Amino acid sequence: DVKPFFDAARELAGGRLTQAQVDELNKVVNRLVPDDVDISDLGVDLIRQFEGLRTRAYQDSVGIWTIGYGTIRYPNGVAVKAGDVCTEEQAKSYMKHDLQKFVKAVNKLVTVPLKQTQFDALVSLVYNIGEGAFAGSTLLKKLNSKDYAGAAAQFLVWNKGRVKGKLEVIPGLTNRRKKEKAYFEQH
Amino acid sequence: MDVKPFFDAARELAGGRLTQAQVDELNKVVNRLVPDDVDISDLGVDLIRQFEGLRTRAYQDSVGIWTIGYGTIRYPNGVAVKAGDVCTEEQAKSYMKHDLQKFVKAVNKLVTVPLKQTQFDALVSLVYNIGEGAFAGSTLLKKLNSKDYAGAAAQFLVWNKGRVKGKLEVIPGLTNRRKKEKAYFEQHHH
Amino acid sequence: MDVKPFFDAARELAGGRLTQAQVDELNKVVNRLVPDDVDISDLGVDLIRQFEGLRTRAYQDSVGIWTIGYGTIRYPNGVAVKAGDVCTEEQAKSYMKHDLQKFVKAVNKLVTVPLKQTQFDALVSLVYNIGEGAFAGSTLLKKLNSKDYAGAAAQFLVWNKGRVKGKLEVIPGLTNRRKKEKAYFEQH
Amino acid sequence: MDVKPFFDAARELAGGRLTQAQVDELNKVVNRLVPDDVDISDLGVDLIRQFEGLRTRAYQDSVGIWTIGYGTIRYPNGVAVKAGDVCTEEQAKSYMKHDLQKFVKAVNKLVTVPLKQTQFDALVSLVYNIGEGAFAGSTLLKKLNSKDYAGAAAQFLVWNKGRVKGKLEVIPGLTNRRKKEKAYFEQHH
Repeated sequence: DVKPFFDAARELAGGRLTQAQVDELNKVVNRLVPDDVDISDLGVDLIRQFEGLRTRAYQDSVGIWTIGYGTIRYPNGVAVKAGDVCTEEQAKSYMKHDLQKFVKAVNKLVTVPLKQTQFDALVSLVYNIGEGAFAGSTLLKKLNSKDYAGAAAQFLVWNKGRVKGKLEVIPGLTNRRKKEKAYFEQH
Repeated sequence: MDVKPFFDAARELAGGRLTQAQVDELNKVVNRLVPDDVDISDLGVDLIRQFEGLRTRAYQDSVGIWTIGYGTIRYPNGVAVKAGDVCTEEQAKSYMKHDLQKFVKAVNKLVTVPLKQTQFDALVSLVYNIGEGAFAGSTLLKKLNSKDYAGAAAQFLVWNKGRVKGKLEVIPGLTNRRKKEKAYFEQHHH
Repeated sequence: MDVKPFFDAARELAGGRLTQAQVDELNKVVNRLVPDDVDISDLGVDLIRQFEGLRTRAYQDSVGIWTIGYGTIRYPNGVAVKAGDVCTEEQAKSYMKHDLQKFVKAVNKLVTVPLKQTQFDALVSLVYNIGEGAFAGSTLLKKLNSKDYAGAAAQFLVWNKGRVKGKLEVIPGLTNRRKKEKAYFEQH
Repeated sequence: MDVKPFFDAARELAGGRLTQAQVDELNKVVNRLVPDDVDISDLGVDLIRQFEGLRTRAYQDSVGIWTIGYGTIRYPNGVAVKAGDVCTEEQAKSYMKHDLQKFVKAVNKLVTVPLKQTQFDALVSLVYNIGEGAFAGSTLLKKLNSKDYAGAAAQFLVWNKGRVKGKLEVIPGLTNRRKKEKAYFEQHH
């Protein structure tokens, strides 16, 4: 029931809403679901499958204590330390919390509307390439246009990573972008 | 105004609370809902009218153009003042308010910082007296859009010259006009 | 208007996030930084004066009360009008502007939706003529406070009646007045 | 706290300046925006530590709950203490400091007058022992928020009772603890 919201908005606007203002309100109503637009548990499943589950805390390559699916700090802010243990279900919940920076980034940077499956796939990509890369990205140019084609094709462009100091195609990244692109394309 | 009912309604849609991003989104739409352009007030028309002679019968000004009221040449419906026309004071106020819309539009476009109504009215009075090009090139507008409101106020007083024969000079009464407009502009209350 | 720099600065002061109570506090203070000011316009006063006679010396109205100007029975200083009083038209207009302040307040209070200045003007005229009590209970006001501005405009014309020997009937002139007020309410 | 961007943003909204009344209402919002934020000091933790023995091996308390350190039953990461757990004195201090964070928050939220660090530390020691609810409804807090510091100090001494055979009775151990907390609260120089 958006009638109270629309009436409260009429007050702010002077009594009536223009057609453009109705369109801007309608965009806001989509963001007013409880806790805002978030990655779904299926989107978390999409992401976890590309990583290893560790039930015991361990030190990553740069020395940082890590648990679960790459978690270094628990939802309450406390750092993972030696001797920590987690279940699969805890590891999923920790990863969901670690994705919140990237959920927020997709919501902010994407100005056109999105289906939940498009959103989940975009969170997977941005988790893996970073906020800055996504923000500066030709993909975000084409997507902010309701072009769910040049954006979905731009997934496959992000299959490079560093080997011996240069970028080269990483087979695992090629597979992951194909799965993400297929997710973003679901009906 | 307080947007409380807007946020209350949004809060209930969002399950009892708003996240920081939801608050930011609501603030963007508030910006786009709240009307942003403004008109000169009747107290602003009085500020300008004060210094003008009122004519209730149409007359020819120095270049032959039929005029009525407080310098009106064309009515709101676009019809030129003609010989034999008559007006009341109330009509003359209404005609000059329409005459002023040129300068209301210019102050709205050219000023990029928020204005109180009293500030807006005093600027329209100045622009009416000096015109859009002088205003737009002014140090007044530069200091104002830089949020130096008090610096902008002081610049009212430099616009006290008018043409006499082939030159400009400080006019008897123009300093006093600018002073009154500066005082209006710097009102702290009501 | 633009509240984003205010909320950005408030968020950073609060430690990087705002609670629900803090958001509501910020909204409350913005309304004190930019408060709404609503008064009858000069044309709205004219709209009402249209219908009244100017009296430059006090007379008794139909119920015996001494009146002067455009219907003034108490001066801005609180003194009641009395026999022998005289006034200029400028004084009369000043008294009448003060007379309408009570109704500027009442329209602002009973109406909970925004109003264009022309809408506000026409409503003060109506409420001055019919009184707050009739206004409060009116179908007009319920539609208006529902943001049904078109519906409220058409309700003007039902207020063309008054009391003769103890019940309602149409008063000559009130139909024309309500028609003029409706037009006024509906300008663009 | 740097309130200048907030005032400057408020000035902008208001047409370039603030009236005296607007400054006064903006200052009230600032009070609501800035957290009281005091933390217990290391010396305050020592005050609370001293009432308990350090236990380096997990043990079951008097109601069966596995416990370690200075009365810790749940680690900072949220994991319950379990049988076989061991800790160092430094870890046990850490767990205590996390255990106190709920009560640090409560003292900050409930006290609305300025507090010396030593005053704050002693209040956290009391509230940890008596709980947030008892402190919230106390005469101590009402005298304290009235700027009656000396009266609040005296109110420490009335919190020396605990349950004995189902009713409240004075417990000398609590009397001695309240005396030390009051002495700590009244420090200066």
